[PDB]
Amino acid sequence: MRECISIHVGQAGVQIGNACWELYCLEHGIQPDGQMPDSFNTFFSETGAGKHVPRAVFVDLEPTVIDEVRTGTYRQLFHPEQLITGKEDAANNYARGHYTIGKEIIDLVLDRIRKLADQCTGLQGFLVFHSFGGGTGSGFTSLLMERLSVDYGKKSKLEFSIYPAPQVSTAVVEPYNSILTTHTTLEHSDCAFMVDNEAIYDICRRNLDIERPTYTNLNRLISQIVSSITASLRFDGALNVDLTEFQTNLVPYPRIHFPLATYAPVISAEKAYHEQLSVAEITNACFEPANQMVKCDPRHGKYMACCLLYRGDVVPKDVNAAIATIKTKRSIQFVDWCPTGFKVGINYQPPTVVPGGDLAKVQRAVCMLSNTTAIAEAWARLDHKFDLMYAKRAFVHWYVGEGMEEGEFSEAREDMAALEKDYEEVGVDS
Amino acid sequence: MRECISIHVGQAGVQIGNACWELYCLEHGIQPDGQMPDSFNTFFSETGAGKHVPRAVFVDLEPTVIDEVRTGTYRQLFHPEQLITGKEDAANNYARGHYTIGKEIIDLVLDRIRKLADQCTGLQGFLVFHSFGGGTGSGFTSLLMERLSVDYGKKSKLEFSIYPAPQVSTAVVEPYNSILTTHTTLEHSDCAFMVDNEAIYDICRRNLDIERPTYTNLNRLISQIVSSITASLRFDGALNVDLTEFQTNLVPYPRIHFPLATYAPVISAEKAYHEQLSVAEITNACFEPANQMVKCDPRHGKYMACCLLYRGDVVPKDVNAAIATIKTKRSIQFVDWCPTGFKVGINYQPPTVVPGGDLAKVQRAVCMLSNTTAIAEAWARLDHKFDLMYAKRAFVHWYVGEGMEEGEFSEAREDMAALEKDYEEVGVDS
Amino acid sequence: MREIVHIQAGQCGNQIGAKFWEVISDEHGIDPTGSYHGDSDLQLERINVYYNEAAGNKYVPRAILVDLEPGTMDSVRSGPFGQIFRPDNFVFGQSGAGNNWAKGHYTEGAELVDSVLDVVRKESESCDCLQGFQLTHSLGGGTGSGMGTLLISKIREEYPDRIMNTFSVVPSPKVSDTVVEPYNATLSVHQLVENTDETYCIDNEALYDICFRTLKLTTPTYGDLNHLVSATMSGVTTCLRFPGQLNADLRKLAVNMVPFPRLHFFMPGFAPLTSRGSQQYRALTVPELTQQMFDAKNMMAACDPRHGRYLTVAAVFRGRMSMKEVDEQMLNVQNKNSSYFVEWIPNNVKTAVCDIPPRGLKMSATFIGNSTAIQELFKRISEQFTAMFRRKAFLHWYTGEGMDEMEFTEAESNMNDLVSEYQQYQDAT
Amino acid sequence: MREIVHIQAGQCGNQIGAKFWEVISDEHGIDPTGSYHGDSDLQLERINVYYNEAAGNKYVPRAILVDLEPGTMDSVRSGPFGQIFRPDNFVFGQSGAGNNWAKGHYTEGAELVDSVLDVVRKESESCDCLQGFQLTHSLGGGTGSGMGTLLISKIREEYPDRIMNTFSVVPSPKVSDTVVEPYNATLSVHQLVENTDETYCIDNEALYDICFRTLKLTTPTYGDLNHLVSATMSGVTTCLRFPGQLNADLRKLAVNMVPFPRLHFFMPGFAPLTSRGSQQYRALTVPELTQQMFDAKNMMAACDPRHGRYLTVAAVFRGRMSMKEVDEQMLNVQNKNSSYFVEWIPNNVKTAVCDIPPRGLKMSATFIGNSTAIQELFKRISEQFTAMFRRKAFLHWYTGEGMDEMEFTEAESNMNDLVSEYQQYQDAT
Ligand SMILES: Nc1nc2c(ncn2[C@@H]2O[C@H](COP(=O)(O)OP(=O)(O)OP(=O)(O)O)[C@@H](O)[C@H]2O)c(=O)[nH]1
Ligand SMILES: Nc1nc2c(ncn2[C@@H]2O[C@H](COP(=O)(O)OP(=O)(O)OP(=O)(O)O)[C@@H](O)[C@H]2O)c(=O)[nH]1
Ligand SMILES: Nc1nc2c(ncn2[C@@H]2O[C@H](COP(=O)(O)OP(=O)(O)OP(O)(O)=S)[C@@H](O)[C@H]2O)c(=O)[nH]1
Ligand SMILES: Nc1nc2c(ncn2[C@@H]2O[C@H](COP(=O)(O)OP(=O)(O)OP(O)(O)=S)[C@@H](O)[C@H]2O)c(=O)[nH]1
Ligand SMILES: [Mg+2]
Ligand SMILES: [Mg+2]
Repeated sequence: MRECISIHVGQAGVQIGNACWELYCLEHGIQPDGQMPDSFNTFFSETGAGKHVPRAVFVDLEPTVIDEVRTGTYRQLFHPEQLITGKEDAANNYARGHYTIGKEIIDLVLDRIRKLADQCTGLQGFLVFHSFGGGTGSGFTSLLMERLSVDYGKKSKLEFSIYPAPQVSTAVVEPYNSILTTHTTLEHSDCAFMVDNEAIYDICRRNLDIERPTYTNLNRLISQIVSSITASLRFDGALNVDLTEFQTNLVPYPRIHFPLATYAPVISAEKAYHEQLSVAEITNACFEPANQMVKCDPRHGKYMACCLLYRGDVVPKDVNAAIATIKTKRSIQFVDWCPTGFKVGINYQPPTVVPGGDLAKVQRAVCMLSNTTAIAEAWARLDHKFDLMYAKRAFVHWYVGEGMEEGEFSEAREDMAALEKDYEEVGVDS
Repeated sequence: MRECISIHVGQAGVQIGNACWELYCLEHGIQPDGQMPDSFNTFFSETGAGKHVPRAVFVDLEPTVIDEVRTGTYRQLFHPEQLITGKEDAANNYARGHYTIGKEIIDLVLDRIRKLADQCTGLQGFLVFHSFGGGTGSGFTSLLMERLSVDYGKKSKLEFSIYPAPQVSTAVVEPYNSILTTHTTLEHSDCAFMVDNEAIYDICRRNLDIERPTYTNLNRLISQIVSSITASLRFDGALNVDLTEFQTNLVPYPRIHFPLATYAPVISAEKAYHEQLSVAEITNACFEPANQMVKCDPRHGKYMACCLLYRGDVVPKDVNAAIATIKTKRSIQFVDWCPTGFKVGINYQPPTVVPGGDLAKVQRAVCMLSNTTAIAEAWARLDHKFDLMYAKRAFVHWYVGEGMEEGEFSEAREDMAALEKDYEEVGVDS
Repeated sequence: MREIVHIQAGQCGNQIGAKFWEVISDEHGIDPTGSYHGDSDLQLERINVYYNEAAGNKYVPRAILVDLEPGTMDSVRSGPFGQIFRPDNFVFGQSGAGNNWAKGHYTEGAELVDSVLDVVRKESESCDCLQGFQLTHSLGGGTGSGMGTLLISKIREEYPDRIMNTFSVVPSPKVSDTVVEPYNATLSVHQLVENTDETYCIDNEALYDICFRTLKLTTPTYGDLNHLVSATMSGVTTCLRFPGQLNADLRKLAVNMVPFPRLHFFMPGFAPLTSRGSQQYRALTVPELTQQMFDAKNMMAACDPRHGRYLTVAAVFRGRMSMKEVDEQMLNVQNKNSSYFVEWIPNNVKTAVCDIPPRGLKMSATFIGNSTAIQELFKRISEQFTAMFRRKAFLHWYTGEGMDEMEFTEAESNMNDLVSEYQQYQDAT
Repeated sequence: MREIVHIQAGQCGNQIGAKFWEVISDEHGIDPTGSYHGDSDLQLERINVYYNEAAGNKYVPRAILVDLEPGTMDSVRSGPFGQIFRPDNFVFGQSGAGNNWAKGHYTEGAELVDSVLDVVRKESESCDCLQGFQLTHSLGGGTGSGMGTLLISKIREEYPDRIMNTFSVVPSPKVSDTVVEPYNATLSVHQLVENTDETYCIDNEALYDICFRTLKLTTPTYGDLNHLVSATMSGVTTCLRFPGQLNADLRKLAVNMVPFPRLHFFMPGFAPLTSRGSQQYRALTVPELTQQMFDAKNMMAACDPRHGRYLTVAAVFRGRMSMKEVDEQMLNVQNKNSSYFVEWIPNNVKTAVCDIPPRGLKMSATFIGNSTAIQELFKRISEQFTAMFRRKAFLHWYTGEGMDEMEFTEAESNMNDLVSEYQQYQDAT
């Protein structure tokens, strides 16, 4: 009834999607062939007799990553028309993603979305997975969002984003891509959940005792967070939260729509046996800065909203108690305009564990979505990075060559300046 | 009781006929020898003991194509007198078809039709299969129609026509043939169903995943459409449509008798397993321009009549619901003089599938016959083509050499000009 | 003693008709062969209203089946109960009418009509005291509409003092089933206004709504729809066929429901109607039944009774129930819904009660409303007719069969006048 | 004879409601199918107060279940007793309100409200003599608060002379369950002040305290909390449903407890409440019960009655007990705690006694206190509202749904006035 459409854009989006759909299948008892020997239905449509198909679109501008899906273990899971590939990628260029290359498949992508949406009776909205740094993740995603805003209007749209790290980059032009896509998507997105690869790696190393975490591990971790967000819709719970509720409770002003995700507990089986994981204990873990999935310092910022989504063997009174004590704590300061800062969800289903996964099986988990003035720091950093390169017009010719105009760069930058000032203004007390 | 006589003219007509009669046999359980180990009877007459003979005439001016039938798998299916061949073809010349070569066998053809018709107790009418472009399909067909109009009067006559493509031709003189035959046949035909090879190829490539579709594939597809049209007469249904009903419901003015056929769903077995094919879903498929079998744009035209023929596991309420939603849709506009634009047929028998065919077995199918002001574009194109060649008198000497007069060319052209204006006039709102 | 002659025209007419026959046979304890296997003597007492008695303890429907195409007839013959019908009472053509009113009324229908008429006359002569005729058909096609109207015209001419009632399946507002249906309906209505004594307006749109919303049928089929219609039909004649406490008949109902001759187009309704699971959670008392009867969602015509006023309402109750209670309910509806009832017809609710309930139920009700809101339907048809006729669209299909524009025009005018008349009484104080 | 109509809005409303229904069924000897399997004729005598009698010896709750999301409804249906409810009385949307009052009151709720209203009207008409309506919901969410208030408004308009009572789960002081809950509460209260006759304020903070401290439940669950609420609820209507010695009802209680129209916000309480092991070490005499009733730790609203004064207190006792003793106890509490009772309402304790005790207990008590200390709660909400509204935080979520600042402002003002009024009577001599 309450269907959710998932869109996976570019390598990051697709690979994360692989991890998400693998998890969903295990959670609902769906085999890699679509068969199972009613809850599934928000994520899977059902066809004929004994087959379930993801309510998903996977898109990339090059064939390689999606070709893996096609030839892989879950080849039978997806219908061929929901796996969309072009010929040439966006080459870390927003312009190519948004204009030159993207305009060739946008119509196709949207057509398939329309077909998906036509088989929904109670569409809740869209979950869009992508990165800030890639030409597809940045340029194509922005394009897509624009179209969706026009064709679907006030339907809720949510983003999961691989936000660039402070000192861990892949591409040189990441700042450009990040800035432009943020500028173009800002007025079209209702809430965007930032996540940072550096932070997740640290978590893997520190909390899971993994010497060398791979992208796979990160993807798996992300899948947990996503599951927590949608478990309230896929399962029965004591106290429930739906996709429409987040943007109401986490976004205080239209532009300030960047909450951050934190998941607890992340432990190995060897380490789990010597610990009893109470609600208080996991909440405390969450509210400590080292377990955050963005490399930023909340102690230097203020909280504007916290949303805590508990799952498994969890009792409301206990949660209340846990929260109360965290409220007292010196390291948790909230903005002065917000005496009520907590939204709490509690679901009965314990977190499901992927066979051969890095995480141990626990009776309880929690996923916090929190919005903090500390994010301003990241924006400031990104702006600085942009400034350094743009002052020399480094790489600019590429963007212009793909049909972008130089004035649009300055436009993007000024918009981001404004955004930065908005955060600052919000920060101060009345 | 309600007999239907099929006439297959020239290569296209004959080859399509092969595909049609193959399908009919499979549908009624008739073997290639005419034997079966009561519904058949509208298409097959019955003789002596354990043999059924098609109510058909196959005609071509050269022996080669029909010789295949004679020597082939269904040699025993047809009586020798219903397979008619001359010696020399019409050489892509309407004149040769209509006059020089055609006048030698027309009497014969008609005599055999008379014999066929004499064994009918409730003749519904004639189905004529041919092309616009060939000398036989154009010239002979026109001749035949004229004679039939005289000898049978107001008996319903229906045409299935391989209309020439915009940018895919075989012959150079196609425009001439098309124009003259349309001119000569116009006042003698009640309704003619256009179909275009380019469009079918696209469908085959896009929807059936066939790299290289052959004429055979196209023929098979056509056979499905024809079956849908006649299934209401060959089987029992909930709500029925007969050959006389189409011309009433699809032809608003005598000259505007060119409805277009669209069939759904056209899928492979591999693609069919991941889809549930509801009435709404197939109707939507039909009403999207990419699945049409003429390369034209309905979004740029207006609908004057739509007739939807459903078959198999289909429920009237569901159909009503489907249609209602399509009515709302922006991309479906109807002419202002037509508040009621839908005629709906529903038959119980699912579409039968030819062993070794390209189409998957489905529980439901639908065949839309729709009449659109967008067809005017095609006519305009054809006229332009005619004009370019005629201005130089290119190829004209051939036609004159076969006894045609130059004045008749101009006559044909002016008639088509008038036709074009008629469509235009119809187009505008009151 | 009060024979009814049943006539069925076209696909719709024959499908509904068959269902009706099935319903009736079950009620009177008749099996698919025509043999009585019932329990009680009351089931046979008035069996002659619908059945002729043949030799060897068989009963045969006084039913005539008519169509210009044979397929439907064949289907009927092959159906459960197909063998109960008199073989000579199936009168079918070979040609069809091609969804064309003209073909049904003037051409193909004309060629077949005499054969029908001959049978009809014989049937009439069979009967000791013919009450009249019931015709089942659509207005939207060619045979049911053109041929049916022709049949009506002839029957009326022959037997002007007998009652002519019709169960007409009317075009839907949201979607059309045929392109020319406005023409076919408009023409048909012209005939009906002058030649029928009462017409039950049944609309498939309403029926689907009832089946989906009230009966909780996810995917209703035409059979199911027909069943509802059959139930209504049986309800209207129940007081003629079984003993009751306050007995109605066709004449009485007409008298009560038709204050002016042209205003004889009813919105029929049936109560109760429940799901399979939902029936255990409620008792079928008379007030509940009454409540079910009086609302827009339970009307079988696609028009809201709250958009007009009721001129009259006839309620026919079946089962053992208290007359006082019934009367109270009738009073109550009038009092509380005062604004939906015309003020110049006091006590405009008529009540009939038949002691024999239908099978499976302890009580049921049938509603016949003569509401000024039905004018909406007519208006829609007029509009649709106009839109097409002003541009002479499809006209050559009808003129080709010998029809003239004048006939069309007159038909339109008549329809318009009826609408005006309806409006006048709606607005009168 | 005195039908009550039950209405449930949102997740909270439906969870409490289900528990309440379970409690009631057990009391009246009704099993999960609706069949009576009780012992005594007194259990069925006044069964019509909460149940409609269906066909075949079944009883169905006069209960309407409403939500903008279906999951909760589904859960209810799947629960123990889920099958007792009338299927047509579940009215659910597909969208939700996204924890937004505006969506519940003006948008999504608006789209669903008519369907609810239709059911409600029918239910009302079922009843011979409707006492009125009881609504269970929260003030902090979007559906229970916005949709619920809308429903109340319409119901009151329709039936202005019937009693409207609410069991409202109020936001907690220490921790908020949602970020916008001050907005949602404030708006809701605006409606409640004008449109309800009495409102029981229930707070989860108090409930948890009771469960942990008094009931000795280490880890109480929402079910347990709901049980307490249900017990209170059943207590308030006990004198309507069973014979007693001094009988109360909803009207009488309102009259006794509400001296001025706006001051109708009660702090409910229930006694006795003991652990599993601790119950053997004490006798349930009336004085003990009284003592349990009169203290801050046993109040289900998060405010200390010692921070204000009691305007009135209603005590409802169930079981076989001595009236004299009860009266003595009532006198005693008044005399000894004189400073906590307003001096200008003499004998401000009202007593009711119902002979039928609840199951498992020989006697119980239900307390309804109208205390000026409840103003604290309102003040907190006002403060929280102000803090957010002055910076227009989250405002675009509400204004985006068509709401204006003026509405907010007015609501705030009304709340403030109520607080002032409460203060005035607290301070008066
Ligand atoms: N968490 C996570 N991050 C990834 C993964 N793959 C790539 N990234 C990050 O995504 C960014 C690179 O973007 P891609 O998704 O490869 O690029 P793209 O979207 O295909 O864009 P183009 O190739 O430029 O068209 C870098 O910041 C990577 O660290 C993954 O599997 N998991
Ligand atoms: N769909 C389809 N089209 C065909 C087929 N065979 C030929 N055509 C089309 O028919 C046209 C050529 O006409 P033919 O039927 O071969 O010519 P003809 O009628 O035999 O006329 P002449 O040989 O000139 O006497 C071209 O547009 C071809 O593309 C077929 O099997 N299927
Ligand atoms: N309720 C009901 N309606 C039907 C049935 N069959 C057809 N209809 C409705 O009747 C109309 C057409 O009826 P149809 O039976 O085709 O008339 P006809 O006169 O026999 O058609 P024709 O011989 O002129 S082509 C359509 O609106 C259709 O929806 C049926 O079995 N039950
Ligand atoms: N006592 C009790 N309180 C509850 C229960 N469920 C929720 N609550 C309380 O009610 C408030 C939210 O109620 P909820 O049911 O979410 O309202 P809603 O209006 O249905 O929520 P929505 O549809 O707008 S998102 C919270 O303060 C929560 O603590 C319950 O079962 N019992
Ligand atoms: Mg890439
Ligand atoms: Mg040839």
